Amino acid sequence: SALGKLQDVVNQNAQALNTLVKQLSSNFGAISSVLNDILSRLDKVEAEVQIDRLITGRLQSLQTYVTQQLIRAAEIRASANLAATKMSECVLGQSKRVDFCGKGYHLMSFPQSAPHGVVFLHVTYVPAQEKNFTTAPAICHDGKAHFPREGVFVSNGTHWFVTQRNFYEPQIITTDNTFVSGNCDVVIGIVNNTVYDP
Amino acid sequence: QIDRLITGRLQSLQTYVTQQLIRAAEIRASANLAATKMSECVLGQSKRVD
Amino acid sequence: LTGTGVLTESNKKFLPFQQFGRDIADTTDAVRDPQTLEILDITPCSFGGV
Amino acid sequence: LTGTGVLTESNKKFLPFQQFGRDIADTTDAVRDPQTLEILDITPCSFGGV
Amino acid sequence: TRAGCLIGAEHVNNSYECDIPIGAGICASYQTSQSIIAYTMSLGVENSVAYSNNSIAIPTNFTISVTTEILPVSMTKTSVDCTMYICG
Amino acid sequence: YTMSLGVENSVAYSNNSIAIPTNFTISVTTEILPVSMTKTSVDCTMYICGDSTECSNLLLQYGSFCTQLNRALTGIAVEQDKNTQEVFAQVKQIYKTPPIKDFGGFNFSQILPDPSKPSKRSFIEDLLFNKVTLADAGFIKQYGDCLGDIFNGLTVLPPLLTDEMIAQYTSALLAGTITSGWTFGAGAALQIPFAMQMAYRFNGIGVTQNVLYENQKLIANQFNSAIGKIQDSLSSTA
Amino acid sequence: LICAQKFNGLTVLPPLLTDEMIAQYTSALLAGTITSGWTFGAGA
Amino acid sequence: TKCTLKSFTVEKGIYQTSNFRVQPTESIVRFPNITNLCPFGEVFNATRF
Ligand SMILES: *[C@@H]1O[C@H](CO)[C@@H](O)[C@H](O)[C@H]1NC(C)=O
Ligand SMILES: *[C@@H]1O[C@H](CO)[C@@H](O)[C@H](O)[C@H]1NC(C)=O
Ligand SMILES: *[C@@H]1O[C@H](CO)[C@@H](O)[C@H](O)[C@H]1NC(C)=O
Ligand SMILES: *[C@@H]1O[C@H](CO)[C@@H](O)[C@H](O)[C@H]1NC(C)=O
Ligand SMILES: *[C@@H]1O[C@H](CO)[C@@H](O)[C@H](O)[C@H]1NC(C)=O
Ligand SMILES: *[C@@H]1O[C@H](CO)[C@@H](O)[C@H](O)[C@H]1NC(C)=O
Repeated sequence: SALGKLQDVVNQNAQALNTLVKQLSSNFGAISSVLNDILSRLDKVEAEVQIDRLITGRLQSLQTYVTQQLIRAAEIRASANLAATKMSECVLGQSKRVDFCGKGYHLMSFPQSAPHGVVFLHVTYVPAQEKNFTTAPAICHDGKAHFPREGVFVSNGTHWFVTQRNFYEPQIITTDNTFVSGNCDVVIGIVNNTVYDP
Repeated sequence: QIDRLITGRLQSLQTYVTQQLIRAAEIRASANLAATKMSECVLGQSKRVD
Repeated sequence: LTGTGVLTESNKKFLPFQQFGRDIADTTDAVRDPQTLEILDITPCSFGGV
Repeated sequence: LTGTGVLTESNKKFLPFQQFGRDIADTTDAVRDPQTLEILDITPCSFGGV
Repeated sequence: TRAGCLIGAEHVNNSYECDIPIGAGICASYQTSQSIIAYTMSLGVENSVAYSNNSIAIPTNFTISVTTEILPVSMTKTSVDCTMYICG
Repeated sequence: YTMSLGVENSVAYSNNSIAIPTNFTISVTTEILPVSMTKTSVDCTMYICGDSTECSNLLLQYGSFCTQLNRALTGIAVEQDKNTQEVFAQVKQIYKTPPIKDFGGFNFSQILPDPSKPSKRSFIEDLLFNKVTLADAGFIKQYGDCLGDIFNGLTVLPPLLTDEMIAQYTSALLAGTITSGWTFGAGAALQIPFAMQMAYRFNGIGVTQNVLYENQKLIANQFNSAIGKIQDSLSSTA
Repeated sequence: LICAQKFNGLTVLPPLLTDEMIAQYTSALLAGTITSGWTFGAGA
Repeated sequence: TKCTLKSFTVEKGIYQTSNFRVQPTESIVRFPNITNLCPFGEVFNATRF
């Protein structure tokens, strides 16, 4: 029932149509709802006062009718300028906007045409098959403190590897993946082992 | 005597629902703003300036 | 009951002994003629905005 | 001064003189008994919907 | 209940996702013995997060996920003749 | 007076000279944004008339205008709930705080929820709910409660999601951000101690990671001072 | 329904863009999504 | 629910249908403790006006 958003486009249309056809069946204190039955019976003088009550109920009803479309179609274009921001960014490019382009790491997006609407297809990434690991903030090797140029200092317990933040792909810690800065004095949680030179 | 009080009271209802729906629109727009601001300020680190 | 409009044959299932047939808006979309008792679709003419 | 209400008791003391007090809306909220001279407070029952 | 008395719906204690909103955290659903049951909702699944100050968790696989999203575009363009609506 | 427009600062641009900061300041600031109003309903024919039937007989000559106004206020009342749902049902699970509360010296206790009070708000949320009140008019002194003004069909609906529910929601928000970082928002929660998470947020603003390890005590005291000043500002009459 | 709502002066306006024209667009959006990727969005 | 929807089929959910309630049970009329008549009728009838 995910088209019930778009069904209420049709429903809040067709309720207000079926409202205002029934307000012609209202009479507003006159003798008749329908127009010409007043005109077939009474002389303008005294047909004037019945149609005085009739059009003032009728003008009240029609200005009321437009006013709910004015609040709705403003909300529709607010949703549309929201939607055009997706087709500028989520569909057309690959954005970094967290859950503007759907839940997960956004890859690309696809439009599908509905009546009065576009179905968006946010193709996202969700990672899986997780595993606990022991991390270090820094490793100093010769007293000088090394930090990763990218990714995270990870351990299986046997070995201190490095993989990226998003994904387990373990690498032997080289000079080429890790930048040295300072000496290992201010760092809490320092790990004393080797740094490989190629 | 009745109908003038009727039309004033019902006209107070249409006046009340027009100011209530435009309050619904602006606090709806602030709620959309709040949802986006929490979803990207809170649930990530936005790079967007101020 | 006066007005304007075109007359076509209804040729449809009709309630047997009143002349009028009505829509949602309670106007005569179908009338039966008093002389020969045959059901005539009184609809208004071709109109519109321009 | 007629209507439908639930007539409760009254314990918080105005001044001496006139018959009725009335609310912000101008309807009466608390009304004088013309013989015994105490005040019954008018509350309704069952306003609202299902 | 805090929103007034409900009748005809079975008060249960167990917490579920909110099918039908009532008010004050109470929600309603149709249990299959078929009955309308009334419940304080579940807010979500409780996850006790095992923090370590020296250890993490890392995923080793994935699920790529197409999600569907629906936004409207246009209102249906209706108009009247104004006096013809008033008086034909 | 004519308004003073701002402080003038003609900044000395030069074509080979440049300014680079040698220190910083960690600052927290406060935004306040509304969500959704009082859920309110009004009966037509108790408000317009006290129990008169010929009121309804004259009203049905106008018809059923106020019934579509009941459609309008129930549309208001359902957008209250979906605005509340779209600002707080943005997570799937409920994340639970650990009792061991080592954060690298970052004393979170002003914005942690309080189990001592039965209201499980934070301390600044308790001050905040004590600040904004319903002490404005005599209308809401008993339309804050259930006894009710008399007002003739005008009713206040309580919301579906109450304050301890959304307090439990924002506690789950603060717990999931405080333990998983941002990584719970795409899927499963992946826990991380604070130094790498904040240091990649320094990489998220585009400086390195080592300066956190150099200045972590300074940003701990800067954080605790920064959460001191905002609860003093809430303690002020700002 | 539509002739009853016609005959009270109310009209329903047709769009300039038909649904085929829309489906001409959304195909052509998705065609450059596959072949050009994103590069057509910022230029040629 | 069928009449307030104006539909023979009623869908799943919450529907504020009846807006009614309020009920007369008894009738108190309190007039004051007055038993005397007064000259409201005998200022019409006779001579000297
Ligand atoms: C982590 O916690 C344990 C237990 O308190 C402590 O001994 C250890 O030094 C901590 N490590 C870091 C890096 O804070
Ligand atoms: C008069 O009405 C009857 C009833 O339909 C019809 O049979 C008859 O032909 C009519 N006569 C004339 C002269 O129209
Ligand atoms: C009669 O009415 C007067 C004024 O309304 C009041 O003061 C008096 O107490 C009443 N007497 C009795 C017996 O109720
Ligand atoms: C619901 O709760 C009450 C009190 O907590 C308890 O007595 C009752 O047995 C519970 N019923 C069920 C079905 O869990
Ligand atoms: C800056 O301007 C002076 C004056 O023309 C010029 O000699 C110098 O080369 C300029 N330096 C740079 C870096 O453009
Ligand atoms: C009216 O009639 C009554 C009795 O019939 C009498 O007592 C009274 O004096 C009359 N009114 C005048 C003004 O004479």
